[PDB]
Amino acid sequence: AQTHALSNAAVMDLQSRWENMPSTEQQDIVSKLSERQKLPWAQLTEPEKQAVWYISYGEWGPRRPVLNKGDSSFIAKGVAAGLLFSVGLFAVVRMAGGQDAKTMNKEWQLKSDEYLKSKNANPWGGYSQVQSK
Amino acid sequence: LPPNALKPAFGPPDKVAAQKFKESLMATEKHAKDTSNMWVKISVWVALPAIAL
Amino acid sequence: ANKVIQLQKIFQSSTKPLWWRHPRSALYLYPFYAIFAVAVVTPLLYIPNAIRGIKAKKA
Amino acid sequence: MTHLERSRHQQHPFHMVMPSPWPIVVSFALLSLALSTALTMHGYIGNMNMVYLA
Amino acid sequence: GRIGESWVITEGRRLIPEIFQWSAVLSVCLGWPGAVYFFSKARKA
Amino acid sequence: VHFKDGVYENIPFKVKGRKTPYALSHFGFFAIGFAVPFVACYVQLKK
Amino acid sequence: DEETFEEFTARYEKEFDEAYDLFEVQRVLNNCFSYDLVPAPAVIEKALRAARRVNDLPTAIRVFEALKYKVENEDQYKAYLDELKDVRQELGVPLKEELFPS
Amino acid sequence: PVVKTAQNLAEVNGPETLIGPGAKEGTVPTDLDQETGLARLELLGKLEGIDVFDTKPLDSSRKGTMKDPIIIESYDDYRYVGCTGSPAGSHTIMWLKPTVNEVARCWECGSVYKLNPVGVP
Amino acid sequence: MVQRWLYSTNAKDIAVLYFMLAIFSGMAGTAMSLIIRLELAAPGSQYLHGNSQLFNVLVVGHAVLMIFFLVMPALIGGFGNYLLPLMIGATDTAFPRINNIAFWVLPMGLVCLVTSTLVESGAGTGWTVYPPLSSIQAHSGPSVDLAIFALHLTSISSLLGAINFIVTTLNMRTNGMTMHKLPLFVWSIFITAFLLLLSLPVLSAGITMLLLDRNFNTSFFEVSGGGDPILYEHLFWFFGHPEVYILIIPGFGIISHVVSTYSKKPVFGEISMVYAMASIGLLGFLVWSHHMYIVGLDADTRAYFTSATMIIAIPTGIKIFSWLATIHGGSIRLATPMLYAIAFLFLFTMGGLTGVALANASLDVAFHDTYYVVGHFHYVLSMGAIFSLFAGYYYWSPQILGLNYNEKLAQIQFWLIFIGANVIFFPMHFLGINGMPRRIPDYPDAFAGWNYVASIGSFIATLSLFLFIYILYDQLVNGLNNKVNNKSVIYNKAPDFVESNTIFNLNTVKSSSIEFLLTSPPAVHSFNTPAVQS
Ligand code: HEA
Ligand code: HEA
Ligand SMILES: CCCCCCCCCCCCCCCC(=O)OC[C@H](COP(=O)([O-])OCC[N+](C)(C)C)OC(=O)CCCCCCCCCCCCCCC
Ligand SMILES: [Cu+2]
Repeated sequence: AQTHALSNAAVMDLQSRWENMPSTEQQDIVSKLSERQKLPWAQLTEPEKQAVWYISYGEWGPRRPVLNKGDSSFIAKGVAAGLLFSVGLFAVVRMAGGQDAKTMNKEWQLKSDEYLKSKNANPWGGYSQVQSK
Repeated sequence: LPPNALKPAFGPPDKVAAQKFKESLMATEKHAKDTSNMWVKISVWVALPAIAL
Repeated sequence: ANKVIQLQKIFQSSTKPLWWRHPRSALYLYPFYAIFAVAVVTPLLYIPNAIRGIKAKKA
Repeated sequence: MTHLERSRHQQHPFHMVMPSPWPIVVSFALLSLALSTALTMHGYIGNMNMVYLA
Repeated sequence: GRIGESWVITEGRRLIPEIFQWSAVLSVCLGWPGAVYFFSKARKA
Repeated sequence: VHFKDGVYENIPFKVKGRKTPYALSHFGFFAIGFAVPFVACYVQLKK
Repeated sequence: DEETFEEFTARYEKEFDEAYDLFEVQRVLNNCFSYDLVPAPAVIEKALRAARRVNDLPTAIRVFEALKYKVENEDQYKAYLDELKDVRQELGVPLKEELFPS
Repeated sequence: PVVKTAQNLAEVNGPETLIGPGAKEGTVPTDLDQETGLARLELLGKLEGIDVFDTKPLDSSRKGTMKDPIIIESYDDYRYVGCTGSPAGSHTIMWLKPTVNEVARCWECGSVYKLNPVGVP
Repeated sequence: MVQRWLYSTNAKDIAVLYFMLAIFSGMAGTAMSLIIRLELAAPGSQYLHGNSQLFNVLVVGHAVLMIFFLVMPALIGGFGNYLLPLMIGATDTAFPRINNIAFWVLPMGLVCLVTSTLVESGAGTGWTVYPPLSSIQAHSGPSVDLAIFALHLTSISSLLGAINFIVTTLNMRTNGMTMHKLPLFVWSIFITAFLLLLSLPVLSAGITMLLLDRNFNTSFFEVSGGGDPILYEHLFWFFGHPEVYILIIPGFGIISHVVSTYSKKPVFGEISMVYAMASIGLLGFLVWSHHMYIVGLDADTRAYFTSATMIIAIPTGIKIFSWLATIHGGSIRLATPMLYAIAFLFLFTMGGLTGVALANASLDVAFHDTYYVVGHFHYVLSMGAIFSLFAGYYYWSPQILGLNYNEKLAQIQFWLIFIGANVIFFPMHFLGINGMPRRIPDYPDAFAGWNYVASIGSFIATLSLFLFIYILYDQLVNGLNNKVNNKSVIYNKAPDFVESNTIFNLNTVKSSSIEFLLTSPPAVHSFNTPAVQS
């Protein structure tokens, strides 16, 4: 019946949390808002303009971005956990396998670089090839 | 005569496309027959004696 | 010929598989594959069962 | 009646083909032939008649 | 009426942070192998 | 072929049935996948 | 690329002339903002008049925000100031002084 | 049960009910009623002036407003038809999803479409 | 399930079978390459005590399954038969028995490879089958014959798939679609069909003569009789070079589609890009012997081949500029398929330019048959196959099956697999530039740390794949619960920032692909009346 100055709990509820209220009074409130909008503006009050802007602009549903309200923190935590799990699994499997190599030890590398100096190989480079204990 | 409530898939009317398609079919058949006869004639004329030689 | 239209009508009336053309041949060929191929592929892995297990571990 | 059936079978030149076992049987035949030839040319059994039957 | 820019002001103030950030990104992406080389006993250190 | 709703028939799975809560089949998929590498390693050598 | 503004401008006013509802208004507004062509104050006034005809002030809020930030335009301001004040005080659609301090 | 002449396309019931009588020896039968399959439905039609699978585009020139929305004939519940502007190719290739109850619009083209199916029981 | 699945004749019901086979093969191959990398972490027999033939057979299986058994059924077969007939609007593809026989001819290839690896003989001649190493002189046993039959059946399946694609595209295309407005992915798959058609017979014949040489006590290419294997290696390279384009071009099509839809703008001169792919496909045959600079052919031939390679490089750069213009000046939503596309356009481009540098006639003296070439092709294989498959899955999965996926899980998965792939494949170029050999279970003690970092990256990648299969499980089990809540995005298209959300209810999913305008997957024989474009 073209109610005037709809100053009730509905407008503050709409501006505070829209998705929370159970998607049933939405039709009634938008119908009332449009019915008011049929008549000339006559300087709409703050809650009504805020409500229609909130309904029409977004920040909900379709306008909700792929990035949520802080799930990037979850993404970072998950990727950190994934790296930690991968490195731990590789460490434990390599420990289980063990090492059975008779080189990479210091004496082999020192003898190798001694022979390299004797034969004068790679003078303008790195004579040290150890890479391990 | 099967029933049809509104239309029996009439589609486009009987335009000049019917005789165009008939002419295309007869032209294709005549072309095939003519090329077969001409190839047979040129084969029996020159190609077959050359092949035999 | 004198049997094409009648056979087509019978096939349309009786929408059944096997196409009605070679039922005896199908019944002859169905068990042959199971009898032959399975019994010839079982040795392929049955015989090397004792052969399998060559670790060839060296230290 | 004619229009609906013409539209439903016109652009559909593919029959409602039954559960035809042709692909599985032909694949089975090729695999049997391949493994039989591999086992016969160089393997444990030099049988020739049954691979010919395959 | 050429209000404000004078392209140079906003141009520099906007690209300089971006080019610095990209240079830092490339420096990290080239120094992580360098970080591995430093951390590993490359010189028995 | 027109008797399927178009929801879960596109996968050879079945929610209904206590034989497998999509866990026995998923573990079996891991098993059949990890068969070839480990058996290939094991047949001529150790894991 | 050597394209006249007058033809597309007149197309815009002609489209807004028969604005039965908000759908064609929205599509034509999106098309106008699709080009690099910065809308003239005349087409903006025509768009606001059509929005008044279809009675949706939030559409006016959206278009005002778009005019405020559509392209850098070397960060021109006084052009935006006049292009907003003329259409604010031509008839009166008070919307900008509310969403900003909220 | 027996051969059917099927001279007219409005007297054939059952696609497989017609095979097409032929000739064993003598002269070749004419390509009118001797074809196996639904090929006769198109070949005899195009012999008499009936085409199959029309490629004629809809009224691209008409904008299809609410007063006179364009009409597409499709007895199915749904349809996949759209607009490409007034000329052949003007804007991005696009199509709509018309339905029996409500309507759809071409967005940037603004061409309102409507689904018009034939009457069904 | 046998009555409808094992005996299917539907492209709709066979695309999912293709996908399942592809994912199973991919996960098995990743585990097996995990084994390969793990035994190569340090010099010595850390995990493979002797039997280098076993390592060689493992390498052959890895390469063969990656090339012919994993990616070919996925984007060529699996994506083609579920996208091309759907985009056309035809109810069903022509003669689906071709698709069924192409599908069912795969698995015995897998069983023959597994039983060939099981026996002591094995196929340890590399994925290449260059003679006489694959003949009875060196490698005996049925393993070679089993691998030959496996490649033959894969080739037959690929040929049948190309047959179906060609006939569907050319004979029963919808009236609305024409030559001048045909989309990009179907053009890509059609050009790939041309290349596959013109490439399969040479491999078929050459490998048939190799089998005949192994059997008939003869030798056409082996020296035992006067033959030369160089001719067969020309034939094999003539087949192989179009193969990478075959596996990369549908990737180009899908990447073009996803960037065009995610930029909210149309394509940038579709005629130019389709000309680019056509030129690539036509020019792929001019470098038949560009991979074999090592012999020492005439300088004019080498110059001609390097000129052909530098000519081939141009359309790829033009197409890259085309994507760059497509993404330029458009709205951007940072959704995961866009992340895959960006990773592609970066790393694939870097790999391709490195290959262009390598394409020099005289530069094979330091890089050919080394770790540099493996670092080269691993780049492009990962970008155009792995990431392209991930993008296609995360881009059509919500509609082709109706089941959504966790966006957070997708993001973490992309990050993990991207960093793993980078840290795996980057050091391989440093190994190659030194001049290290290839296909050796044991290596000198110079580049141990690079092998260790490759191993840890491989573990990261396999953990990422485990997370990915868990994501598949979660999507298959909790799609309904994920749709209702905010765990995933239900509209890949956010409304334009001029329009209200209430009008958006009628504007849910609008793009340039028909299957997106479809509802939940209907019955197989859908599309009662073909679509018409005005
Ligand atoms: C699909 C192509 C593909 C893929 C994914 C891979 C994956 C990997 N490859 Fe391989 N490789 C080849 C194609 C591929 N490779 C080819 C053709 C050869 C030739 C053999 C030769 O040169 O002689 C080869 C050879 C080859 C060698 C040569 C070994 C030797 O010299 O003998 C090495 C080792 O250096 C190696 C390493 C790796 C590693 C660490 C991965 C890791 O990335 C593994 C971890 C996996 C990934 C990070 C990708 C995920 C894979 C999937 C399947 C995802 C599943 C889901 C979908 C598919 C949707 N590869
Ligand atoms: C996905 C598969 C794939 C793809 C897409 C490619 C793409 C390319 N490849 Fe590669 N290649 C392989 C897979 C692939 N390759 C495999 C498996 C081998 C065998 C390894 C083995 O034998 O073990 C191989 C081997 C190989 C060799 C020989 C190395 C060897 O194996 O010993 C060479 C060099 O001639 C080469 C070059 C190229 C080039 C120039 C491209 C280009 O087409 C890349 C296209 C992209 C670009 C070129 C980017 C566009 C560039 C610009 C932005 C313009 C800049 C340049 C100009 C001015 C035009 N490839
Ligand atoms: C050699 C390997 C090194 C490895 C070093 C690893 C460092 C640790 C990981 C850092 C990864 C950076 C991205 C983190 C993910 C993320 O959420 O980024 C966005 C956040 C935004 O903030 P938020 O995390 O959402 O929290 C908001 C809190 N409110 C708003 C309520 C006050 O914004 C931020 O997180 C800050 C902005 C990101 C700037 C990136 C550039 C780099 C400089 C960062 C400087 C601060 C952080 C580092 C300090 C030591
Ligand atoms: Cu090549």
